[PDB]
Amino acid sequence: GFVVALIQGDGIGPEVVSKSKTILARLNEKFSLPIEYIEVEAGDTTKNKFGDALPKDSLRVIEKADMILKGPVGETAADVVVKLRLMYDLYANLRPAKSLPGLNKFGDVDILVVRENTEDLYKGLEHVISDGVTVGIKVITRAASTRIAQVALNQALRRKKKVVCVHKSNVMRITDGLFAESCRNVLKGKVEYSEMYVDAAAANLVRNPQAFDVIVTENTYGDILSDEAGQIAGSLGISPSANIGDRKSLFEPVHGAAFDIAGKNIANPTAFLLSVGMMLDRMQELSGDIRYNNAAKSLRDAIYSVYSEGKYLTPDVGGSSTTDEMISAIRSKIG
Amino acid sequence: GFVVALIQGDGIGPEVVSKSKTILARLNEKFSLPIEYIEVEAGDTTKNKFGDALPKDSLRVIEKADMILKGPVGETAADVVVKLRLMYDLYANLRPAKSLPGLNKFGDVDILVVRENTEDLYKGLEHVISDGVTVGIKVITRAASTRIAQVALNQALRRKKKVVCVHKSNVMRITDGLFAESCRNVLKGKVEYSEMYVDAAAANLVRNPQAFDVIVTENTYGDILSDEAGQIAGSLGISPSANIGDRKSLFEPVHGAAFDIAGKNIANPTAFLLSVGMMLDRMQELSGDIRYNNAAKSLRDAIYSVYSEGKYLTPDVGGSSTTDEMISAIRSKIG
Amino acid sequence: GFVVALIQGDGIGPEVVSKSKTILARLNEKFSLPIEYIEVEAGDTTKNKFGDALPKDSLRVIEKADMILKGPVGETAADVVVKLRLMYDLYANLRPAKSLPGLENKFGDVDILVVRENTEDLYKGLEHVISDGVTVGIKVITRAASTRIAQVALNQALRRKKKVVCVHKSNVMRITDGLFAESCRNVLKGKVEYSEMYVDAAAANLVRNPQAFDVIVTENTYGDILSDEAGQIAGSLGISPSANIGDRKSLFEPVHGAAFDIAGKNIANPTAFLLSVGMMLDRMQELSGDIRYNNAAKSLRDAIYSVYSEGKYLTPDVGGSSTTDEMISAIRSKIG
Amino acid sequence: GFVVALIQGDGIGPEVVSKSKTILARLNEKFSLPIEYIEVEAGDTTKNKFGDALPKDSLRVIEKADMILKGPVGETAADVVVKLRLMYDLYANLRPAKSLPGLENKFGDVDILVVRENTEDLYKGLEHVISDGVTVGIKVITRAASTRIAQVALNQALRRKKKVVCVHKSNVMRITDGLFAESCRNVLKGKVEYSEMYVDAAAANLVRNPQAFDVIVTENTYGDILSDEAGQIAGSLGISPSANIGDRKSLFEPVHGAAFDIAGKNIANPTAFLLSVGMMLDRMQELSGDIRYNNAAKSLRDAIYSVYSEGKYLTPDVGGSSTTDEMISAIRSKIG
Ligand SMILES: CC(C)[C@H](C(=O)O)[C@@H](O)C(=O)O
Ligand SMILES: CC(C)[C@H](C(=O)O)[C@@H](O)C(=O)O
Ligand SMILES: CC(C)[C@H](C(=O)O)[C@@H](O)C(=O)O
Ligand SMILES: CC(C)[C@H](C(=O)O)[C@@H](O)C(=O)O
Ligand SMILES: [Mg+2]
Ligand SMILES: [Mg+2]
Ligand SMILES: [Mg+2]
Ligand SMILES: [Mg+2]
Repeated sequence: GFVVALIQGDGIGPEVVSKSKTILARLNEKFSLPIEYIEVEAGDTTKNKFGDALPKDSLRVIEKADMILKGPVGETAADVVVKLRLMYDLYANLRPAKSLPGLNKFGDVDILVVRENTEDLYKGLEHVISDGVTVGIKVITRAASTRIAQVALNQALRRKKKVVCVHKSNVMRITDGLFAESCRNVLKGKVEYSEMYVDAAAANLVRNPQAFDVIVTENTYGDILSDEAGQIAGSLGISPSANIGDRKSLFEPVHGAAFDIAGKNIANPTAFLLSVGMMLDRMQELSGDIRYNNAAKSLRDAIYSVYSEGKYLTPDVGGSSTTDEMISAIRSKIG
Repeated sequence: GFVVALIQGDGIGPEVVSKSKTILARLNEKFSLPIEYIEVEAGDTTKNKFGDALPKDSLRVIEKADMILKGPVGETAADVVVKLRLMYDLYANLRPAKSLPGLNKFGDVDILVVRENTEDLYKGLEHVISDGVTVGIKVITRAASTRIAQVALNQALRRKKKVVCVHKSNVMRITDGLFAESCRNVLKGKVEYSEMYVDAAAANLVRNPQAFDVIVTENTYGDILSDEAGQIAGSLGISPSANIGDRKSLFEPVHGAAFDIAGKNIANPTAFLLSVGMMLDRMQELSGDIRYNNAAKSLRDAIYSVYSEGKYLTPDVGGSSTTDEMISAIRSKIG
Repeated sequence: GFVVALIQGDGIGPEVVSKSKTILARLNEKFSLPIEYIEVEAGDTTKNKFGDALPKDSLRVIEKADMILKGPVGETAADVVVKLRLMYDLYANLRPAKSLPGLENKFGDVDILVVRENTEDLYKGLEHVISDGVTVGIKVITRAASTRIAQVALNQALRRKKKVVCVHKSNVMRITDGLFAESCRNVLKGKVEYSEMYVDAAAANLVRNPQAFDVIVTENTYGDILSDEAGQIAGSLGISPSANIGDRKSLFEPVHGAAFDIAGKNIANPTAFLLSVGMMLDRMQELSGDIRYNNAAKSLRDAIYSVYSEGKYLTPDVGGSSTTDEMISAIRSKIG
Repeated sequence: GFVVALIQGDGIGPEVVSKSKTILARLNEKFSLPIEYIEVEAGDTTKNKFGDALPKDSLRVIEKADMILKGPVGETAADVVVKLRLMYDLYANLRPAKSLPGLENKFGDVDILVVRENTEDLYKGLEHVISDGVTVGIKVITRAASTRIAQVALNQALRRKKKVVCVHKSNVMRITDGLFAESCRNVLKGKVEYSEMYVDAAAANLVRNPQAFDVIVTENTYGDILSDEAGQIAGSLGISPSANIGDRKSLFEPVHGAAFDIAGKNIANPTAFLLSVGMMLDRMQELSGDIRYNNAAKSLRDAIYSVYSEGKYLTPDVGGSSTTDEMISAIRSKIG
């Protein structure tokens, strides 16, 4: 079985996670899933109580858990999710941007961004050098570039066998140059391979998103391209994520805390529920138990039906229903 | 009068610049413009002849000139345009993304990106630290952040008095934090002001580009957002640029060398010609002579008519005509 | 008036500081000095009792104070001294290396002043692990800082033998050390007898002929090393003061450590602390403009030299058989 | 067999190197050493004639060579020596500071070896202007490099008095200097008599009691400074050799400069160059496995010590009245 650290987060995190809990419990029962969810404290409110956004007590629980499942965190998000990615070396950030039926703005969209998740500018090596002068250290390593490119190969083998490596090695000759070279060395000759500058990737996503299968890129570039790709697919409200390392993993929506709609019962739970889908997939592949696959298919079929029918969709995906209405619709289709 | 260093560049640069020359000469004559164009050597081919992509001889001419007007450069572009931005402190990169009539994909679009053009990761402070380990120094300074925010204020005063500062200060607390703080200090209270993380900017550009007036941001973020905004407006083939410093300025398309269509007479000259339009505007504001304004209006009216009529457009903007056909159409409407 | 945070510190720190108070009081009495000494806690003992080497209340008093006067700190010395240097931009570290009369010493009488940039170089702790087994540190050299320290070197040299050597390694560090050297040049050339020396050559040349040097101006790390070398050469390391001068704040301390070995035996030599009180009084003249701090510093320094010159009431480390207390009385008697 | 790029250099470099060739030949003859010496150009004179301090042809020969044997270089010393160090990862800098018989010297007989990490710290020149008046440099400390240098310190100490001091400033540079010290610990503890000393305390303690030290292991900058200090203390700076050891390549040179002052007068002391030939022969034993390089190095070193011991044919800098040429003949006669 699995122990899952469940972090609710801030803004819409609590309402989306707590309402979605009814579906997690229904899957546990219907498919006899040996998964224990333990709620753990992290984020902006947590920082007010403990003085730390990610306190020792929470770390103690997470260290014990197998996996982390979380809603968005607010202003302290770097002290929560970035700290976790670093400390557990959750080096592969997998973000599928996939259209659901009965949405546009771009028709059929299915793009996977594979984002390097541990280096680049994300380790906080920043300093005030002098009055009004600041510096940050960007870090690119062969080790980290090679392993992310390996993840991109594995993913692309399961899709259309096509990968574009996105970087800016024309300007960043040494750092991005090493990244591209490492990617080239793992990928070229095993999949259809190409390279594209990040600025031209941003434009090409808009011009022709159906030209893209797998995108492999660095931390900050992946942050940016995954948001763009997510919106293109139709909404950040439908965009899930897996942060996968060697020993642990973390599952979460791409979207933020959305403080301006918090408490209003219109947040889309789909990104979170799809992240649960990716969690269950991995539970299957680790356990060798088909029940997690059955629960994953029930979940996804349910969401896909709700979208296909199109009566209980939140405003962000073109509907007029509440988070509650959406959750009940999905729940009744399970399972 | 003005002396203009004219750099043709690589890929489609030569054909677009040399064909456009007929319009530059026609404006000089029709409006009695005292502008001398001097052709100077820069880029990939230039590097083969001299050993330097931007040789001393070219620098000698540029130092003498008032302004630089250029086509795209290929693989050595960082040794050409980045070297020029740095050495002349051309600190404001102004990129208007504006729809022309009779294009979509997004209807009416009019967004100005104001991109800081001298620091961030663009100064090439990169090193191999150790076997397989590389580092780059990102630089953000108050001085540079303040002056770009001043340019964004001036531009926004001429438009809808609305500015969004785009950064990633949730993760880059010190560098991006200083950037945002400097922007806040110049802008807030003088224009409608807000702040947005770069990832959410990328998504919001797609979701609702008409919500944006002026975007002020750092070097790399601006590189990325200006390409996305340009495509949204309809094509990188229509996206001009001004690089403005205290003593000199440089005008150029946002797009690259486009080697795969070089020599095929289908490149869109509009981005370059619109960059000439921005050059002439500035000549007016420096000289106090209305003739440059008359030439600028003739040029823009001509291009706008060609687009509005819609018979002589290149493939990138939905037509089927050649670069030649487009140039002759614009030329005959001048002036 | 001035307020002075008086830090007793660790090891011999408390005995030296507290036994010297009677000299502080004498000076205030004889020269009508409006100085208030407020006791502030810092160091290893403070950390054990309060949980911090510099607890909140200590920082509170330090803020209000104009100057800090301290004894040695133990294992938390870096935590205390460095934080204070950076917090209050105490940019000039003044390290005199001067023989006293007539002490046994291998090199004869040496008189050298190291002027050490005290806020940048590698002391800002801008360090990280960037990868498994790879660390990096950021050395910072600025024009403003290098210019400031050279101006200080100018004033000290003019007061001495008009001779400054700028010490660096700009043959290898072309940009950082090159900016330091250039800033020293621009301040010093044409106003003093100026020269430059590579740091490795300086270390050899101090040994070879220490009598050739007057003032050395250099960076944070090079200065840490050359101060101690010059100090040992002069035979004065256990005896010599130091000053860390900032615009709004200054810190004065002996260069010697806590010497836990001899704590409690009533023999610690108070000379270094007392000369650092001498440097404090010099800085009080400058900020206040008044002559009484000068007369006081000269009285103090005269008294000290005379007890070393007569030989009858010295502690054992400088060739005597008296207690700290007996040495202090003798010094105290010669004041006013 | 070995190929040695023989660099004559500048100032006294050419006279010392070329007059020593007859000793190179003697050694090859007497001990059947398959060594080929190929003359390679580098330095100030080379730059003036060819446009580069290390021209293409020089780099071509250096590549093919197993070892570099050089005299001093002038103003281009950093351009030459540093490039070579980084290019060929000559990671161990061996700097002996040893008195010779029986030279006048202030501190008596000293025998100290500095083992200096020779490829990282601040010597990679990772420096820039980041803003008007603000420069930055990147100090790099790696586990691999620090471990390598400690292993070298182990072998040298075992050959000597089994005593190593690791010198650093980890109280201030907690991460870079902390990794260096930790790597030295992990190699050395339990195999030698190990201790650590702060770099400023080391500079003072070398002066105070140089007889206490056997081997010092430290970083690139600290080593540059302490080598020269220790060298002056021993009275051996003009006399002492150095080695820069890499896996595929090694460089041997005197520590003394070009001494343009005395070039052409037939008096330059060839001892430093000749002992660096001694260190070259030690390294040739290790790579080849054969004993003849050892017998040769001992013959050389015996010959040198004996001419210093008899006093009749020494150059003027070490208290004699002979020419370089006369000193070389005397040395040459005692070989084989
Ligand atoms: C909230 C923020 C720290 C995070 C990131 O920057 O990675 C978010 O934007 C994401 O994409 O997961
Ligand atoms: C060609 C490249 C150096 C340049 C940049 O990165 O700025 C280009 O992408 C641009 O946007 O002007
Ligand atoms: C204790 C240490 C941090 C301090 C320094 O490095 O300056 C000391 O060595 C000194 O010389 O004041
Ligand atoms: C000349 C210089 C680059 C070199 C060094 O700094 O190591 C020299 O001082 C030395 O000790 O070999
Ligand atoms: Mg994001
Ligand atoms: Mg671009
Ligand atoms: Mg010190
Ligand atoms: Mg040296």
